[PDB]
Amino acid sequence: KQITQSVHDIEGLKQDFRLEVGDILYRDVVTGDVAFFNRQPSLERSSIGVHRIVVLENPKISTFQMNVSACAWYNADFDGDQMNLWVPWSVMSRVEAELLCSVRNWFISTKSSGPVNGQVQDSTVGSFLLTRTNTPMGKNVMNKLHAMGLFQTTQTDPPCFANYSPTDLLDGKSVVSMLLRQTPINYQRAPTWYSEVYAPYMHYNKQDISTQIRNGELIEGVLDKKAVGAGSSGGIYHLISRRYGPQQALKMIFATQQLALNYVRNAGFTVSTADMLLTPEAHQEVQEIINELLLESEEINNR
Amino acid sequence: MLIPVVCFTCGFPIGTYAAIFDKARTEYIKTKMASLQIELKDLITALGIPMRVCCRTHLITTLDYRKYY
Amino acid sequence: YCFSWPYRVDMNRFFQFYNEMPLVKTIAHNYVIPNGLNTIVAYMIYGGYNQEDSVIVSQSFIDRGGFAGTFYREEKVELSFGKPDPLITKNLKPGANYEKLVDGFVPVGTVVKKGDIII
Amino acid sequence: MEKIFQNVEIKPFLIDFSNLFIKNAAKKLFQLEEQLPLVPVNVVMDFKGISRAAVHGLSRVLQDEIPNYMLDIKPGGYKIEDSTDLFMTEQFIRNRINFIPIYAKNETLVFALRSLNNSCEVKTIYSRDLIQVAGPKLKYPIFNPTFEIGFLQPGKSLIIEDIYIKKGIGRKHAAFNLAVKTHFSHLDIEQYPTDKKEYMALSGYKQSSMTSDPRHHRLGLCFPAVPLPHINQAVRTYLKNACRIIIGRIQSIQKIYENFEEPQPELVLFSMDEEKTKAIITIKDETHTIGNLLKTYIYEMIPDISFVGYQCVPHKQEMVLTIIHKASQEDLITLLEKSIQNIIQTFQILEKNVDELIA
Amino acid sequence: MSSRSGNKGIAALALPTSDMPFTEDGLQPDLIVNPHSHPSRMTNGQMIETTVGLANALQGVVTDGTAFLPINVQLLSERLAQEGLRFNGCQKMFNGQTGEYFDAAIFIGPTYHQRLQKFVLDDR
Ligand SMILES: [Mg+2]
Ligand SMILES: [Zn+2]
Repeated sequence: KQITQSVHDIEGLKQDFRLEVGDILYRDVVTGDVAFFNRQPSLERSSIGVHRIVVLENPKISTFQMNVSACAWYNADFDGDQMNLWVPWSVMSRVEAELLCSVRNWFISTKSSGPVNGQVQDSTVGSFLLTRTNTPMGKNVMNKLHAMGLFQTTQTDPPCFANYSPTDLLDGKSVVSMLLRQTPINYQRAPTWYSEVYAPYMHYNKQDISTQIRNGELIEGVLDKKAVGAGSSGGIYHLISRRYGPQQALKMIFATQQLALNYVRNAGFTVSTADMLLTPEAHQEVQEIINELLLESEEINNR
Repeated sequence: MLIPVVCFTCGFPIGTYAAIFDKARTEYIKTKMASLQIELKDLITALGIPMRVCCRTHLITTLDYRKYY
Repeated sequence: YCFSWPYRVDMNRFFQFYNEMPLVKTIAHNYVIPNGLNTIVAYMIYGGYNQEDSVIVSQSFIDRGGFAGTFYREEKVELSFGKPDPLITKNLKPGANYEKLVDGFVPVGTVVKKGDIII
Repeated sequence: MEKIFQNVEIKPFLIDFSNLFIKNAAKKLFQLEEQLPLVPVNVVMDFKGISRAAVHGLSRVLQDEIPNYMLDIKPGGYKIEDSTDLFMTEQFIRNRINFIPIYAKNETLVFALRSLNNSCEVKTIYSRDLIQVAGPKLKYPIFNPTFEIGFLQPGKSLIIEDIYIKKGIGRKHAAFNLAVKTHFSHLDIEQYPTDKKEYMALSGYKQSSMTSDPRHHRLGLCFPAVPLPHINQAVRTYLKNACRIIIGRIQSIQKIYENFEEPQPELVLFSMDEEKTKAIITIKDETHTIGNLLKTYIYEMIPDISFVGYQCVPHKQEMVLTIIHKASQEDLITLLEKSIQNIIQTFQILEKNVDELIA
Repeated sequence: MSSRSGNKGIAALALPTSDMPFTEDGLQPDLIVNPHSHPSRMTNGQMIETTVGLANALQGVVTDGTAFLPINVQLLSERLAQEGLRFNGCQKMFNGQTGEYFDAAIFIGPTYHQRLQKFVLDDR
């Protein structure tokens, strides 16, 4: 109360319900408040960023929760890392936090001028699975119900599927284009999937080895680390930032992340011990290669 | 400290047969003879516990505090 | 952590109720009591909640006692023991409960909170 | 006419006393020469002409969204005396007792545990030591007597006086979990032989789940403790209760729908621009069961829908269902009401078939 | 939480029983571990432990997996096949939230896990 110049606890207010104009109320943090999020050591300019608070009303949760794609700002992982969080309470510090220190300002690295954020891990491999031309089940198609279900969690305005029958089939490139059309960009680059070391073996699909986007329509190629990966200069999120703003890129990273995650929700992705196992014929081939290296070492000894 | 009342994973009540299983396993090991390498596949089946990876894992691996203390 | 845990008074010591022998044991477990559980684990992507070394856990597995246990803290103070009388007033701790005190101490079995006074 | 719920196999899990070691152990421990009063029963149900959303919703409800009973200790019921065992803490024993599966008609039963080890070695407390002092005397036991509640060191006691029957659902605490999953398959999708190296990395089904719409399902659920002489009645009651729980939740959502002419916090309607109306329904503490059912039946009722989808974010603890359709608010509400009526009819048919089949 | 291969992990999701994925036999995980946690750190001992423990649980045995003991992952996978499972430890699995099966068979099995005594209530 500024008339008394005194601070009063909320429990001791007998008839102080006259919260009069000019006095300062200290209220709880609500969803939508901005907070400074800091991981130490603070080495980068993005080691402190301002995030919009989402209050987790579950009393059993006591962790700071963040999107996995926001970890690139702090060089953080979830193996036990701790980060400091303070909510600006002053008006000047809150205006500053919103306008200046928001993490949309650190989407492009000051150090390298490239984008910092992008898809990581599941969203990188889930974007490839979504946008690949063929699956082991045949063509990489989904029906209208599953195409709609990919956009359930994007938190954006969902596209229109009214022109699709229930039995109509949609490609993963078609549903991706439904999202990228909101921020149309032009991209043409080879994917990380296509590489010359792998090329002599494996059948590379022609539709997969050249990623092309025209006005937000992905027409060929897969989306992987080259296009959607974090720190990929010239990727789709760097382009969205250049044309529409770093805040749009952050919203597009989240939306494409949801599409990739909702796709693997049906595709499934796993690793097995048999994934690392050579066939008995290939194990003999590897043994013969090493015997060649040992003989070459042995001849050097004889010299 | 004991075999759990239910399977930790699925909630099937393995503690219904925990005591019978412990005693019967001790006897069946004592006839056979590592001790842990003797197969309890048929012993667990007789108790009515199904071929569930989770239920048979927690049944045969849970440490009994009375055995160590 | 210590088979004499209830007799001992410990600080920051966690006693886990349930322990399992590993299904794939090693020679070390012949000499140290196995601590941990043979959890069923699926190596899979499930909604992106286990990324960057995170894990999705079964809530039922938590409720059923998996990795549950008791954490202990010791409060030792040295000298008289007794609940302060209202005559002290001024020197009393601000906002402290000062209740739940019998014979100068909190009774065994009482749930204490941040505002409570113990000993 | 067709029966949605087709044949069912009900097979209890029984102890095999043909095993010498099992018979000897049961005789030496509990003097048990026969089956326990309550046995786990594996129920394998076949469903035809029904969506996967309805069958999986039934499975989810029977797992952890059906009201269920468990034994809990009232505050102050764990008597701390000088002779209490120091290893059987209230937390450990309460966890043991909570997860004893009970089959209780009556909620007004209170049990007591009064165990004292006067002998020179460790005495194990069994579930038979839970003596009942409250309510009507149990003609049939509600739990098996073979559970190991704990063990007492020599000279130690354990008194637990207020062991009452608590009600709840399993998604709030797993002690209320009812059914465990033993099988789920679709009978109208062909399967590869997955022992082949070429197919061992795939699920087995010859249709991608992103395009398949299976209507013939096999659902196998195990119930942990039903009385041995009354297996079929218990299974019937479980299935009917699940169906009526689903119907009741759907009818709550039906009430929100019908009250649309008056503003409600849980239902928001817009007319966006192109004759499209956006309906957003938000129900707190609603799970994927109802959301999936609603999305599936709205989609089946409006195949040309602009968009239908739900999100159950693990935080915010709510179900948010968004319907966008090229129709007016009243016409959209009519279609949504008719889809809800379709859901209710499906589950009422399921309940009738449950009565018809198990009998 | 950590496994015996040193792969630490922070638990951030508690799903109910009905929300967890389950196999065609109803086996569901206690922990869901990202496959992306394997390839970089090369914790293949955890994979082999899961493979062996899948057959250990079905045979009702506990086996010695000490380091430098002879290892043949091909024979362990053949043992998995002999126990009635696939050559890999992968099973047909269904999404718990929707009931839809994953197109890929999911590698699921018993891996010994430990609770590291760093508690979030102590840290926060
Ligand atoms: Mg770290
Ligand atoms: Zn189990």
